[PDB]
Amino acid sequence: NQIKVQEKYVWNKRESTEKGSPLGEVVEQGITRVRNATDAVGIVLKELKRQSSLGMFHLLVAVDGINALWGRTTLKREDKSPIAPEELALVHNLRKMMKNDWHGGAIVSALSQTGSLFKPRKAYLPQELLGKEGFDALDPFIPILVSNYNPKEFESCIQYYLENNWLQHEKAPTEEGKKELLFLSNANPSLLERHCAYL
Amino acid sequence: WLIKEELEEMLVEKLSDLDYMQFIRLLEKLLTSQCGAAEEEFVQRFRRSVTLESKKQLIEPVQYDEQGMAFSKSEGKRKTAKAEAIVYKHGSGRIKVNGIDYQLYFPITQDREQLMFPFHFVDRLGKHDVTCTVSGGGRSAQAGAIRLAMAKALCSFVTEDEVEWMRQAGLLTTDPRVRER
Ligand SMILES: Nc1nc2c(ncn2[C@@H]2O[C@H](COP(=O)(O)OP(=O)(O)O)[C@@H](O)[C@H]2O)c(=O)[nH]1
Repeated sequence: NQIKVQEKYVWNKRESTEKGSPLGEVVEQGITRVRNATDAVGIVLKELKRQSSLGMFHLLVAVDGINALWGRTTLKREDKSPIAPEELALVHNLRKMMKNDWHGGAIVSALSQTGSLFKPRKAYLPQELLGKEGFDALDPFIPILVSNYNPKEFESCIQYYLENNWLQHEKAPTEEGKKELLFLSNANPSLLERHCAYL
Repeated sequence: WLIKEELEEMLVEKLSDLDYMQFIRLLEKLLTSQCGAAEEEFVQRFRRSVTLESKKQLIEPVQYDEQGMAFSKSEGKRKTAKAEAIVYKHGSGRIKVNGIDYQLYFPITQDREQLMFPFHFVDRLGKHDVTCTVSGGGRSAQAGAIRLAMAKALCSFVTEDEVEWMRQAGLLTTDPRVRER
């Protein structure tokens, strides 16, 4: 309700959002009539990237699996031909938000090979996932590394699981059980969690 | 005790089974009494030898790399998979399989347990670094070959009792079960 549009948006000859209306209306138009859902997302982006520059608010753009925007799709036309990511309005309107042509906020993103298309299992570095186009689009950017648990983090995670009584095997609390957990997961948080799920 | 045919060969005379029993009974009676050195040698003329199968376990030598770190190398085989492992005396439990961390090279937990078995058995988890190169076969054949190679390399840094225990656990034996025609 505080944020207000700055242009008349025409959903249909009958229905339009007048200048100065609260942003929520646009969102509601996307939630009520799905026909205008995709048009309603872009408008939202167009407002937020603009008004944040004016200084009304700080904006955080948090995109998980950002590597999907400059990759390939598994979507097809009716002629069984491939569709590129830029052909999608939802993906085309989200790339504009990744460009640093606005101020008053920060853009945070996290790569993910899980669910990625046409990538090998062991590819995890920025270029391998992003592609040339993705790296060029994000360049310049600050990369931050996320590693496996160090001994302190691993011990704290197991102490949390023991404090929630989530490790029911009688040997898991013992030190030998902890060494075996450490070896079998190699301190990887996901593998450790999955192995602790059925212990 | 010397077998019947060996007594035949030494005496250069054929003898039945009952008279060989009788001779062995006399020899045992002589053994029971306080036989002297001459009698002990006379008995030893009639007692052959045998051997064991624990000294035939080869313990590889310890080599040194350029940095001065001690290590030991070995080979293992499982089906068509062939593994070549290097175990360092000191380490932090880092295993590199074809230059790749083991939890990445072996997604399946069974293979990671196979790699864990050798160190867990002798309680040296997190005390050694391993660099191994495997080729051929599938995931399970590769894991078994790596386990064999790494156990054969680890035999160099453990006590002879631990080497025998690893042998008796079936860790130092190549599996001969292969696909049949
Ligand atoms: N229904 C409707 N959607 C609009 C209207 N204007 C903009 N949009 C949507 O909001 C988004 C705004 O992004 P935009 O800057 O215009 O990108 P571009 O015009 O395609 O180059 C567009 O992708 C449109 O889908 C409008 O007047 N009516």
